[PDB]
Amino acid sequence: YVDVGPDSVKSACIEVDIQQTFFDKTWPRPIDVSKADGIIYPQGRTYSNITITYQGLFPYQGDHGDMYVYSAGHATGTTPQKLFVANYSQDVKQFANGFVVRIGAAANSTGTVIISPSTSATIRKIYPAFMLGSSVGNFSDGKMGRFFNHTLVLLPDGCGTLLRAFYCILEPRSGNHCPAGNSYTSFATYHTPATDCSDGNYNRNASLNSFKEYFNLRNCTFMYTYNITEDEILEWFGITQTAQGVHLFSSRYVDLYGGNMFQFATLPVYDTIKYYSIIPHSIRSIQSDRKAWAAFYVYKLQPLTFLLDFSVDGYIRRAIDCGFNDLSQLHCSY
Amino acid sequence: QLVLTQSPASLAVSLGQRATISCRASESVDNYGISFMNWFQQKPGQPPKLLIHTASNQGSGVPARFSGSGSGTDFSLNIHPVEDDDTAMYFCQQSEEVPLTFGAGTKLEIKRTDAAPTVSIFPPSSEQLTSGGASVVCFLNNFYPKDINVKWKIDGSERQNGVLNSWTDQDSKDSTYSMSSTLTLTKDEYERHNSYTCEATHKTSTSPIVKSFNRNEC
Amino acid sequence: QVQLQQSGGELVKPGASVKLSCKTSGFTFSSSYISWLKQKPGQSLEWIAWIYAGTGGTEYNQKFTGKAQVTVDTSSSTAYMQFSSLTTEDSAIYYCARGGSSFAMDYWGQGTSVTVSSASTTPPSVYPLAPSMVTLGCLVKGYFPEPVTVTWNSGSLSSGVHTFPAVLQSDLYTLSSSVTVPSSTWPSETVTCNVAHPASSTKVDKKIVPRDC
Ligand SMILES: *[C@@H]1O[C@H](CO)[C@@H](O[C@@H]2O[C@H](CO)[C@@H](O[C@@H]3O[C@H](CO[C@H]4O[C@H](CO[C@H]5O[C@H](CO)[C@@H](O)[C@H](O)[C@@H]5O)[C@@H](O)[C@H](O[C@H]5O[C@H](CO)[C@@H](O)[C@H](O)[C@@H]5O)[C@@H]4O)[C@@H](O)[C@H](O[C@H]4O[C@H](CO)[C@@H](O)[C@H](O)[C@@H]4O[C@H]4O[C@H](CO)[C@@H](O)[C@H](O)[C@@H]4O)[C@@H]3O)[C@H](O)[C@H]2NC(C)=O)[C@H](O)[C@H]1NC(C)=O
Ligand SMILES: *[C@@H]1O[C@H](CO)[C@@H](O[C@@H]2O[C@H](CO)[C@@H](O[C@@H]3O[C@H](CO)[C@@H](O)[C@H](O)[C@@H]3O)[C@H](O)[C@H]2NC(C)=O)[C@H](O)[C@H]1NC(C)=O
Ligand SMILES: *[C@@H]1O[C@H](CO)[C@@H](O[C@@H]2O[C@H](CO)[C@@H](O[C@@H]3O[C@H](CO)[C@@H](O)[C@H](O)[C@@H]3O)[C@H](O)[C@H]2NC(C)=O)[C@H](O)[C@H]1NC(C)=O
Ligand SMILES: *[C@@H]1O[C@H](CO)[C@@H](O[C@@H]2O[C@H](CO)[C@@H](O[C@@H]3O[C@H](CO)[C@@H](O)[C@H](O)[C@@H]3O)[C@H](O)[C@H]2NC(C)=O)[C@H](O)[C@H]1NC(C)=O
Ligand SMILES: Nc1nc(=O)c2c([nH]1)NCC(CNc1ccc(C(=O)N[C@@H](CCC(=O)O)C(=O)O)cc1)=N2
Ligand SMILES: *[C@@H]1O[C@H](CO)[C@@H](O[C@@H]2O[C@H](CO)[C@@H](O)[C@H](O)[C@H]2NC(C)=O)[C@H](O)[C@H]1NC(C)=O
Ligand SMILES: *[C@@H]1O[C@H](CO)[C@@H](O[C@@H]2O[C@H](CO)[C@@H](O)[C@H](O)[C@H]2NC(C)=O)[C@H](O)[C@H]1NC(C)=O
Ligand SMILES: *[C@@H]1O[C@H](CO)[C@@H](O)[C@H](O)[C@H]1NC(C)=O
Ligand SMILES: *[C@@H]1O[C@H](CO)[C@@H](O)[C@H](O)[C@H]1NC(C)=O
Repeated sequence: YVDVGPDSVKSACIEVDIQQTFFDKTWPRPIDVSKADGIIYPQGRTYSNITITYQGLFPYQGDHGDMYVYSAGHATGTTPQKLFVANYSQDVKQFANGFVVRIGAAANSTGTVIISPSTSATIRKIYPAFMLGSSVGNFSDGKMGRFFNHTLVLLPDGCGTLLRAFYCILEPRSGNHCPAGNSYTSFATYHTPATDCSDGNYNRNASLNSFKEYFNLRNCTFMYTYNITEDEILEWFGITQTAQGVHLFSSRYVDLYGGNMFQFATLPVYDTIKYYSIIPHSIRSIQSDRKAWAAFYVYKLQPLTFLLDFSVDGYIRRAIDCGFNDLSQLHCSY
Repeated sequence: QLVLTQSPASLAVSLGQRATISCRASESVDNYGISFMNWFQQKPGQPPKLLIHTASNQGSGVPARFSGSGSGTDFSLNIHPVEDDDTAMYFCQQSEEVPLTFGAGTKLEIKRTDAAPTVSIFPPSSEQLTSGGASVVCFLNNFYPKDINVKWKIDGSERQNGVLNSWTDQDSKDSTYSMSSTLTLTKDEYERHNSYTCEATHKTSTSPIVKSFNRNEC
Repeated sequence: QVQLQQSGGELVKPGASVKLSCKTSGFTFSSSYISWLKQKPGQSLEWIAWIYAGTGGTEYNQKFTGKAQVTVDTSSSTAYMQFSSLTTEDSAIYYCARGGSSFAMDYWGQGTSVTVSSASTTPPSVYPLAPSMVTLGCLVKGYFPEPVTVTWNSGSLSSGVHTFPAVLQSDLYTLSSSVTVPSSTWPSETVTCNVAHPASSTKVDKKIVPRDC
């Protein structure tokens, strides 16, 4: 197994306040495949200046998906306090065929800081974190959201300048507020901008260290790091699984401005991924420096027939979900 | 791995005055003002007792004369007014990082007026003499201050080997100390000398405080 | 009342194992931390491990990983610590305390004495020390292991008693105990030294009688 660094030496976990109702907003961003939302590029062959019919894994037209939001944590003036999160860790969802993710759509526009709904701020992109695995259950106090055996964790870090992917056993820790300890509400990750995100010194392990406060990492088969260029550009992220492993897709390298998703990693994860959950993250800022973080949207993939329209440049810029209605079926037959 | 250094190692305070013990952590214990620093008192033959938790909160039922303060790396325990039952060891202890660690401890002694030792010497019992050994025992009871030196003399000449000394901790009511000294010989060597003498030097007198018996005289 | 009742002292040979217990009362067991700690005479305390009784989750001092295992039985509010591969360095008093993680240890057991030695158990020899107040004495010599308990007149004589810490020399302990009584009280009335050595299953009562000449 891989060395993933020392365990947390902290005697306890940070207290976590779950207030789902502050995170239940209707900020609708549904799939529009006529703009090629949520399209993974067909693998094995490229196409150019042509319209084809293709069977693959696609979102359905108009799917609202599931929205997730991250928030600044509690703070009194200069002192951060409890984390502040939604109930995402208890909401385990079925992986099925995988999913695609709309990231940073609201960035640059005016938004709310969540924890203080009247305080407004310019929305900034934030990356989602995921927990995926093949066996789930409950923590000792009965709360849902526990992943057993080897679990895949996708965890951004470094103030959004890297992504970590690792496959380890998650051993819940036993200190106060930890998942096998006293007064457990939810696990969460966090970072502290004042000491984690000044210029030229981004802590590449802030989020990982906060994760290690809730779980000891055991028998880790791999830990991969992917560097991220910093910007406010919206992007798409996807994940599927085949017998060859878990496949990670992004728009960033090949189609940064257009959103087409291409595979950038294959993970040696060969147990069938059946469940996933969104890992809550809370930003430990002081009151006067809270930011607004853009919501991310997850949409499930299913085997569907799409008409795909490729531009001269080779990119998909328009598609048709043929099974949407009778008229769409005939459009796909040209 | 997190090391707490206490100061001072020991201190002596009069009744009613302030005792101040400080603890310094090698790294910062504080988390934005709240520090998981505890203070304990331990009396002899007893488990520790919690005095202060989270730096400045008093344990349930702990007298108000014990108070804690500090943040970051520096903490202090203040005892005022000091009382005679406060003679004990005091430990700081951090509960922020694993492994939980204690300080090495501070011994608090109570100052009182000087008290000369009461010295009693005992020849070997006949029970022990029938088993072939012979111990002479000197008790030096209820003295202050604690510094004392005891020499054994046998026919005027000092004897160092075979000597076992034991000291009590400061008494919690009269603030005095006691000492026991046992000189063990074989029976044969015991009956080859007559004069057995326990001599104590202590600040309450210029000359040593002797105590003797002659094996012949009862 | 809040009670942490620890099991009796043990003498074991190097390499052996011991299981210490701590039976608790008077507070909610299932929601508290139980810690175990080690203390050598004259030294500070060393924290070994904790367990959260409600879940069985544990945290260990890595110095003691592989040698200590703490468990609970929630139905009897009892905490246990299994110690294995014992060394003479493991001889100490062991405490259970309620506390652990960020919770200060606020209630403590009385302590369990663990001696790790290959030396053989030896019962004490009890010798009377006979010579206004009068001081009498009791010399308790040549025993192993600790502890012995010394009382006077079955505990009814407790003022003016100084019982001194045992001293070890060549794998045998020696302690002494002095009692000072008014001279009108002895020898006209009885003064007796009561010595219990549990490790050797021995109780000695020694009446102090005046010397004959
Ligand atoms: C922030 O987060 C990041 C995660 O994103 C954390 O990163 C993790 O950081 C820890 C450090 O704390 C790293 O652990 C260290 O990993 C290195 C990996 O080094 C590679 O090369 C090793 C040596 O390479 C040469 O030599 C070997 C032959 O010995 C050759 O085979 C190679 O080809 C090279 O020529 C190699 O031995 C390592 O193999 C590892 O993986 C394979 C496959 O799984 C296993 O078979 C092995 O058993 C081993 O697990 C590895 O491929 C290790 O080298 C480090 O171990 C050294 O240091 C330890 C510290 O005491 C010591 O206990 C070890 O015995 C070993 O010491 C020996 O080797 C040194 C180097 O040669 C000598 O200098 C030394 O004298 C001694 O002889 C250690 O395990 C993680 O790798 C890293 N994880 C990731 C994913 O990056 C980071 O910790 C976080 N930060 C904080 C602050 O939390
Ligand atoms: C990209 O693919 C498209 C087809 O999907 C190509 O577009 C069209 O191809 C037709 C083929 O019949 C061309 O028709 C020609 O029109 C001229 C002008 O009348 C005539 O002289 C020829 O005989 C023929 O009929 C047409 O020019 C071409 N473009 C359009 C807009 O229809 C296209 O060429 C491909 N390449 C690109 C766009 O770079
Ligand atoms: C965690 O928080 C989420 C967010 O509130 C909770 O999800 C919500 O749960 C309710 C009840 O299950 C859902 O209502 C259902 O909606 C469907 C239509 O979508 C309807 O047909 C059902 O009859 C029912 O009314 C609600 O939609 C859902 N909202 C979202 C955004 O998922 C969830 O229950 C919480 N879980 C825990 C364990 O706390
Ligand atoms: C938030 O605001 C930033 C700053 O304007 C936006 O970044 C900008 O995004 C546009 C469109 O993606 C980029 O324009 C493109 O530039 C390339 C450069 O060669 C060009 O080939 C394309 O045709 C297109 O014009 C622009 O470069 C980029 N600017 C920076 C500084 O990164 C961002 O998109 C906004 N985010 C959201 C969610 O609206
Ligand atoms: N922290 C934070 N993150 C966000 O992502 C965020 C935020 N705050 N505050 C506001 C906000 C707004 N996001 C969105 C998303 C979609 C629509 C939208 O689709 N417009 C509706 C209009 C609804 C109506 O008024 O009828 C539409 O469907 O036309 C609007 C706002 N997004
Ligand atoms: C997969 O994970 C499960 C759950 O953590 C493991 O089952 C537990 O194993 C421990 C170790 O003996 C037992 O004490 C628990 O009682 C088990 N729990 C259950 C619900 O069975 C299981 O061992 C793991 N499987 C593999 C192959 O590693
Ligand atoms: C992590 O992997 C190690 C093996 O590399 C597991 O340790 C073994 O556990 C088995 C029981 O299934 C023992 O019989 C072996 O003696 C252990 N060691 C080895 C080298 O096999 C360990 O159980 C794994 N951890 C978890 C949480 O499953
Ligand atoms: C976990 O808890 C949920 C809700 O309390 C319950 O419905 C479910 O059956 C539990 N799962 C297991 C494996 O006990
Ligand atoms: C990722 O970025 C860090 C920060 O500059 C750099 O040190 C590291 O070498 C990069 N790793 C890769 C694989 O590019």
